Amino acid sequence: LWREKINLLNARLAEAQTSEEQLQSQLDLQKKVVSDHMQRYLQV
Amino acid sequence: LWREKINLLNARLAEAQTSEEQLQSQLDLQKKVVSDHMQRYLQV
Repeated sequence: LWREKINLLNARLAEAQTSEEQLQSQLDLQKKVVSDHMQRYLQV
Repeated sequence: LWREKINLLNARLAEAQTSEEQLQSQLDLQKKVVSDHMQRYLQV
């Protein structure tokens, strides 16, 4: 029963980690967009 | 013994939060460097 629980928790953990990675990529891209708007605010 | 455990884990939890906040402060310091270079670009 502990091994089946381990497998289920592994599945949940993998889902969480994939969400983490995708959110990380999105956060970095939004930082880049922030820099672009930042230079725009500079020019205007 | 569980009360002692609770006290030690309260002590440890504060330390982890402090390390988290220190890394957050480093992130904010990087953004502050960004803001200083910003303020340079405006002048020039």
